[PDB]
Amino acid sequence: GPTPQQHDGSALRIGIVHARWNETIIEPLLAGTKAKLLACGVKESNIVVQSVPGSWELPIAVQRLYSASQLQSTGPFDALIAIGVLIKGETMHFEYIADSVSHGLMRVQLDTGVPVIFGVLTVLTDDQAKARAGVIEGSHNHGEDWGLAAVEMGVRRRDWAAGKT
Amino acid sequence: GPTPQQHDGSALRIGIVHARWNETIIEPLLAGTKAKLLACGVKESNIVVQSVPGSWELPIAVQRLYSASQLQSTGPFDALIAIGVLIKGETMHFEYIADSVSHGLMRVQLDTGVPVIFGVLTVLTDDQAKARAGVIEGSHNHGEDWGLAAVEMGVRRRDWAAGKT
Amino acid sequence: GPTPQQHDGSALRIGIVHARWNETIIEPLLAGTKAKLLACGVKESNIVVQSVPGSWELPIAVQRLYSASQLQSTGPFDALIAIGVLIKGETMHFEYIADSVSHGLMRVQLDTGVPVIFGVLTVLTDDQAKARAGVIEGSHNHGEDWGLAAVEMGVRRRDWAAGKT
Amino acid sequence: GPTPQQHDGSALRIGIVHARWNETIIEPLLAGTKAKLLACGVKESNIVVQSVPGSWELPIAVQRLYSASQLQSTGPFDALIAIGVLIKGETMHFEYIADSVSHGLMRVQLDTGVPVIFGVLTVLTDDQAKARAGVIEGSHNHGEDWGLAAVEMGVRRRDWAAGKT
Amino acid sequence: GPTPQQHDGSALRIGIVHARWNETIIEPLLAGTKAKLLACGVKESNIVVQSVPGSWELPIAVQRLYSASQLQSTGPFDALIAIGVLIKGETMHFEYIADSVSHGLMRVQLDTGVPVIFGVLTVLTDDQAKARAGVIEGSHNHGEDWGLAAVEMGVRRRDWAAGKT
Ligand SMILES: O=Nc1c(NC[C@H](O)[C@H](O)[C@H](O)CO)[nH]c(=O)[nH]c1=O
Ligand SMILES: O=Nc1c(NC[C@H](O)[C@H](O)[C@H](O)CO)[nH]c(=O)[nH]c1=O
Ligand SMILES: O=Nc1c(NC[C@H](O)[C@H](O)[C@H](O)CO)[nH]c(=O)[nH]c1=O
Ligand SMILES: O=Nc1c(NC[C@H](O)[C@H](O)[C@H](O)CO)[nH]c(=O)[nH]c1=O
Ligand SMILES: O=Nc1c(NC[C@H](O)[C@H](O)[C@H](O)CO)[nH]c(=O)[nH]c1=O
Repeated sequence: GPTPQQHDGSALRIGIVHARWNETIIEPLLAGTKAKLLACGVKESNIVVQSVPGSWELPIAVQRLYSASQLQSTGPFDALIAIGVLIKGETMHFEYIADSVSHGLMRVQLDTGVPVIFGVLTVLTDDQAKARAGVIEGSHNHGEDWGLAAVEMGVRRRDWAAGKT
Repeated sequence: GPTPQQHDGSALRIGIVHARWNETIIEPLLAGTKAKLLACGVKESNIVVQSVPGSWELPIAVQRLYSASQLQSTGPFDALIAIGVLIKGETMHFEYIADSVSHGLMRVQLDTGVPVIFGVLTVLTDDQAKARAGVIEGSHNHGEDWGLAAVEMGVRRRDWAAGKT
Repeated sequence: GPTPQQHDGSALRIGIVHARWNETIIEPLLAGTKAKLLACGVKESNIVVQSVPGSWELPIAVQRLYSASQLQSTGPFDALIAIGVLIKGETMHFEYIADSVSHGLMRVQLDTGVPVIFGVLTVLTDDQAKARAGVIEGSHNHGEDWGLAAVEMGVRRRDWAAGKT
Repeated sequence: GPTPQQHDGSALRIGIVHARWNETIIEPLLAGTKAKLLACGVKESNIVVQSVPGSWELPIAVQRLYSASQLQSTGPFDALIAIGVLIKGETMHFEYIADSVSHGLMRVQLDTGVPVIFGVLTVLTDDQAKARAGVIEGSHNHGEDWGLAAVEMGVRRRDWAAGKT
Repeated sequence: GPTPQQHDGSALRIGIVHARWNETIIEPLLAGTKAKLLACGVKESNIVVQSVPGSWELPIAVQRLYSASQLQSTGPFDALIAIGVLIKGETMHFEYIADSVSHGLMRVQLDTGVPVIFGVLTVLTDDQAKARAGVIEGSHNHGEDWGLAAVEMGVRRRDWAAGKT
C-alpha cells in the first residue's frame, strides 16, 4: 500500500487516454481517476479524455495527444494518464503486448519529459481486474490512485521545469 | 473483448505490410483487415499492401514503407498495419523473434509518430492461429479489428497533427 | 558481497528520489543511504531528497530532478539515487513495473551521463524487503551501500568529465 | 513454414557477419545462405563476409560493417545478415545474450534503415542446431532462407529508398 | 565452444571496467582477461582498468570511461570490456539487474560504435562462477576469451572506421 497525498493541481491540465478493451473495467477505473482529479481542484475543462481501441495504442496515442497540446483549455499538459486493461488469454499475446505497452509508456514519459501515470492493469483473471477497479464490494479502485498521482507529478513537473529543487 | 467504432477515414491512406510465414492464416487475416478498411470508406487505391518473408522483416519494412510515402495515392500514410503470425516451434526462436518484432513495431510507431496496428499473432498452436483468423467455424477474424483500428487511429493521428484535443 | 570504499565526495551534490510505497521499508533505506552520504563528507545542504508515489515515477522524477539542477546548493548533481520497493502482488503488475522502472533508470543514467544508483528492491515477500533494509535485527541495510556507491560514482563521474583516465 | 520467392538482386551488395561459436553449425548455415545468394544472381564479389567471436559481437559488427561500406565492390550494402548460434548452457548466460543480441540487431536494423536478416539460432540442444542447419540428413538448412530473404529485402529497401510504393 | 584467434592489437588501447561484487570471482576473471591482452601485444600502459561497486554501474561507467578517453596512453579506446558477476539471490533482484546491465552494455556499444566485450556472468551458484573463472581445478577462465575478443574487435573496429571491408 502507498501513502496518500493531495496537491493543488488546479492550474494543471491533465490528458487521459484509455483503451476500450474490457470497458466494464475501464469505466470504473476512468471514473475513479477523473473523480480524484476534480477532487484535487483540476478544472473539469482542463481534463482531456480520449480513447483508443487497445492498450497497444496507448503509448502512441499518449505521445500524440501531448504533441498536439504543444501545438496549441490550451497549454501542453502537465501530466498524462494511460489507462488500459490487459487480461491473460490462451496465447502469449497478453505478455507481448503488456511488455511493449509498458516500455512504450515508460519511453513516452522519458522522451517527453512529462509524467505518464501507468494506469494499465496486467491481470490474470476478470475478477482481479474488477477488484483493482473497485467494482467488487469494498475493493479499492486504483483509478483514484492514478488521478491522485497525476496531480502530484503534474505539480512536481512544473517545479522541476522551473529549476526548483 | 473490445468496443469497436467505425470512423470516416475516407481521406485516409493506409499502409499494410504482412509477412508470409503461415500464409493460410495470413490471408484470412489480411482479407478481414482490408475488408473493414473499405467498409470504413478507405479508398481501395489508398490502401497499399506489401509483403515480406517473416515477421522479423515487419518492423524494418513498415519503417521504410512509411519512409517512402514521405518522399512522395500519394501522401504519407495516416496509419500502418503490421500483420504476422508467429507460432511456437521446438526452440526459443519463437520468443526471441516475437519480443523483438513487438518492440520493433512499438518503436517504429513512436519514432514515426504514426500508429502501427499490431496485427501480429503470437500463438502456441495452429488452431489458435486459425481461430484468431476467423478460419474456424464461427470464430472471430481479428483482421477486422485491425482494419477498424487502423482507420480510427488514422483519423485520430490527423487531428492530433492538427493540434486538436 | 561487495568491497567497501569510502571516497571524499565533500564537493559532491547528490540528488535522491524515493517512492512512497512500502514507506516502512523506504525510510530505513533512505536513512541508511543519507547516513553514509554525510559519513563520506557530503554536505547536508548538498543532498536533495524528493519523493514520488510509486516506483514508476522514479525514472521520470530522476530525469527531471537532474534536469532542474542544470537550469540552476546549486550546480547539476554529480550522482543520483533512485529508491523504490516493489513487492510481488497477486498479478503480473509487479514484474511489468519492475522491468520498466529498471530499464527506465538504466536509460536516464546513460542518457544523462550521470550515475543513477539502483536503490530499487524487487522482492517477493515483506520480510525480504525488511531484511534488505536492515529492519530485521542484525541485518544489513542496503541503503548504506547505495549512499556509498553514490559518492564513489559521483567522484568518478567528475574525473571522467575532466577527461581523466 | 514460409512462402519461397526468388528476386533479382544481381545489383545487390550483401554484407554478412557470422559468429564463430559452434562453427560446425555456423559453416553449414553460412554455406546455405551464401549459396542462395549466388543462386539469386548476387555477384560473388558483392558478398562481403566477416566473422566475430560470439553472437554478442554480431550487432556491433553489423553496425560497423555497414558503417564502413558507407565511407566507400563499393557502395553501402543493400542488406545485411547476422549469423549466430546460441545454445542453452547451465546458466542464464544463454538467455541474457540471446535477448540482447536480438534487440541489438533489431536496433541496428531500424537505426540504419537497412534490413538485417536474423540468422541467429536460439536453440536448446546441439541436434536442434544441426537440424536447423541442414546438417542432420533430410533436415532443412535455414541459411537458404536467410540468403533468400536478404535478397528480397535488399531489393525492397532500394525501392523504398526510391520512394516507390 | 568458440574458435581461438590472436590478433596484433599492439597499437590498441583497451579500457576495462569491472564491478566489485564477488571479488574472489572478479579477480580471477580480470586477471585472465588482462593476461591475454598483454599476451596479444597490448602495451601494459595502454590498458586502463577502473572499478565500480556493482554491475549496474558497469554500463554508465563504460560509457563515461570511453567518453573521457575522447576528450584526451591517450587516444579513445579501440575496445572496452565490462566484467561483472551476478549470482541469483532470494529475490528477483538478480534478473532485473542482469537484464538491464545487459541491454545497457549492448546500448553503450551501439551508441558509441565501440565494441564492449560482455564479460558479465549471470550465474545461479557460486561454483558456476568459479568454474567460469577458471578457479576450480582444470576449469577454463572465460576472462581469457574476453581479452582475446577485445583485441580482435578492437582491430576490426579500426578497419571499419577506415572504411575497409
Ligand atoms: O488482445 N487483447 C488485449 C488488447 N488488444 C491488443 C491491442 O491493444 C490492439 O488493439 C491491436 O493489437 C493492434 O493495435 N488490448 C487490451 O488493452 N487488453 C487486451 O487484453
Ligand atoms: O521461424 N518462424 C517464424 C518466422 N520466421 C522468422 C523470421 O521472420 C525471419 O524470416 C528470419 O528469421 C531472418 O529475417 N516468421 C513468422 O512470421 N512466423 C514464424 O512462426
Ligand atoms: O503496485 N505496486 C507497487 C507500486 N505501485 C506501482 C507504480 O509505482 C505507480 O504508483 C502507478 O502504477 C502509475 O504511476 N510501486 C512500488 O514502488 N511498489 C509496488 O509494490
Ligand atoms: O557463450 N556461449 C555463446 C557465445 N559466446 C557469448 C558472446 O557472444 C561473446 O563472445 C562474449 O560474451 C563477450 O563479447 N556466442 C554464441 O554466438 N553462442 C554461444 O552459444
Ligand atoms: O546485489 N547483487 C549484485 C550487485 N549489486 C547490484 C548493483 O550492481 C548496485 O551495486 C546497486 O544496486 C545500485 O547501484 N552487483 C553485481 O555486479 N552482482 C550482484 O550479484
